[PDB]
Amino acid sequence: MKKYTCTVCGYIYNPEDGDPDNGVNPGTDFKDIPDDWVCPLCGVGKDQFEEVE
Ligand code: NI
Repeated sequence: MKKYTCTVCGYIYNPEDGDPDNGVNPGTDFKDIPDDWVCPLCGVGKDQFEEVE
């Protein structure tokens, strides 16, 4: 699974770590994160995140 970066603040979503405190368990594909989830650091939505190739 790919990392994704918040292009407003630079936060790196790492699948292998997830975001457990907001309910996204380790092992979760960015695409499967609930679409109401917001960047933990800056609060913007998935739509500002870009795949890291
Ligand atoms: Ni952010």
